[PDB]
Amino acid sequence: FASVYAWNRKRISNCVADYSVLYNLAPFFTFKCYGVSPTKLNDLCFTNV
Amino acid sequence: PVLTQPASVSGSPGQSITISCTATSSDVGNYNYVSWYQHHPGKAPKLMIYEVSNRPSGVSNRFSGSKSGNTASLTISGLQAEDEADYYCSSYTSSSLLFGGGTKLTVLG
Amino acid sequence: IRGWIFGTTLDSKTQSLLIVNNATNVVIKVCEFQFCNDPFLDHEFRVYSSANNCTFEYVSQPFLFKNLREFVFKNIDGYFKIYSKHTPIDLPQGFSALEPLVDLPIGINITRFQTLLALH
Amino acid sequence: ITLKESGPTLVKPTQTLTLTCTFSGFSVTTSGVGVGWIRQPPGKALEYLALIYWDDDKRYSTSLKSRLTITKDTSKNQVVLTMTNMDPVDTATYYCARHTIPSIFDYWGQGILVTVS
Amino acid sequence: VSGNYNYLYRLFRKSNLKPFERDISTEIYQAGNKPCNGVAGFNCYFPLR
Ligand SMILES: *[C@@H]1O[C@H](CO)[C@@H](O)[C@H](O)[C@H]1NC(C)=O
Ligand SMILES: *[C@@H]1O[C@H](CO)[C@@H](O)[C@H](O)[C@H]1NC(C)=O
Ligand SMILES: *[C@@H]1O[C@H](CO)[C@@H](O)[C@H](O)[C@H]1NC(C)=O
Repeated sequence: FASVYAWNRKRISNCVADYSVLYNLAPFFTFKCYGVSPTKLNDLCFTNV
Repeated sequence: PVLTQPASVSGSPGQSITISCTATSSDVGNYNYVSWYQHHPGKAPKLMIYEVSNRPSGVSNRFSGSKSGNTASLTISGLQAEDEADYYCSSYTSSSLLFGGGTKLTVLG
Repeated sequence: IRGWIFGTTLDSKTQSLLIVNNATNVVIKVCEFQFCNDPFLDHEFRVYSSANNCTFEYVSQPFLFKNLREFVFKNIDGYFKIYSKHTPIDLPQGFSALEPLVDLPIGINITRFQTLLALH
Repeated sequence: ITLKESGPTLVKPTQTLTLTCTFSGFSVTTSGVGVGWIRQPPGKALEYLALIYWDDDKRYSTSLKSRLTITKDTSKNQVVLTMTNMDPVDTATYYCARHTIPSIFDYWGQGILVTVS
Repeated sequence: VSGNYNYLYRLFRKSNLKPFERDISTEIYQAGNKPCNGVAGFNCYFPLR
């Protein structure tokens, strides 16, 4: 992972946004969503991610 | 997160005096609730203008104001010798309300 | 028989509709009722032990050879509609139409119901 | 629509200052109306201290949040502000004023001068 | 001044409401396949915000 002063970024496109895959990363500490419900993530489709 | 004002203003009676107050932060948001007070030594502060340009009752029509961007201005028309007071601005921020530094008005003659 | 309970889980988790008749007026309440294990009246009553939040409340004229009574309970868009007919008397063969009685603006989810009997 | 202030004018260092504001002509139990406190140390601009609303919601200046406590008694039309650990530098005139949204403070009282020594 | 928090709205629900339906329940919402039993951890939310 990159340092915070020089954070990295990757463009996501042309894929299926399955968010259950990344729910096996940790016991979980911080998980917050803005403008979108945690329940509608596996539903909505975005132009630029 | 500080309201900035001029230290003082001056002019002759009958002339127009402008007292400015400018925000130095985005914390003010809409900056649509700007109040102005007239403070005479030994007396309680009086509200002259509220919500940017409105007058309270008991206030002379010589006092008015307006906003441009994130800066507000108080206009004192027909300056009187009785207008010598410390003028203050006040507005809301994200977790508090602020008062300005205070501008000292002097009437020349 | 002298009333009905309408609701879902029929406990103090959701709102329930309680309709109980009387010798005088009928009392209708919608509250988060905690209903009795086996609701009945005793002539006082043992229908519910407690209730939390109440919204709708209504009191008016009673809904009630042997007598025969017919009711239709319909629930559309939050409005609980009751139709009824009373005649002198399994079921008789013949034709008789029921007519509107009350229309209750509740906004309640009903999936199950139970009757209320008076014991003596 | 008036507000009067009373309390100690001389406080010793590290002690607690208690000021009581008594108001009349209006109620503080009405929506949109509260009562707050402001102070003005010599040569300085007005400083916000504390504000209590009609529903007993209590808000404080971020720099004095740990030092101020504000309470009210709606049966006597009184509001009380207490400030702990008074510093020698905490010399100012304190003011009680009515709080509203479209206009921040109005109907300011004459104020009480408090000196720490 | 610091935010009015006395007004609540529902963000999490099992399904959608019918016309003029009212639901006052504050039962904790389970977003996953495990009984959180009121413990607001991962996939367990308080309905109102
Ligand atoms: C009917 O029940 C109500 C209580 O819900 C009571 O106040 C009323 O007096 C009763 N009427 C008769 C005729 O018993
Ligand atoms: C009624 O509902 C409100 C809001 O959820 C709740 O605070 C109150 O405690 C409930 N009443 C009872 C008796 O539980
Ligand atoms: C009542 O709520 C349950 C969920 O507990 C739902 O399955 C049912 O369809 C609802 N019924 C009505 C009429 O809304």
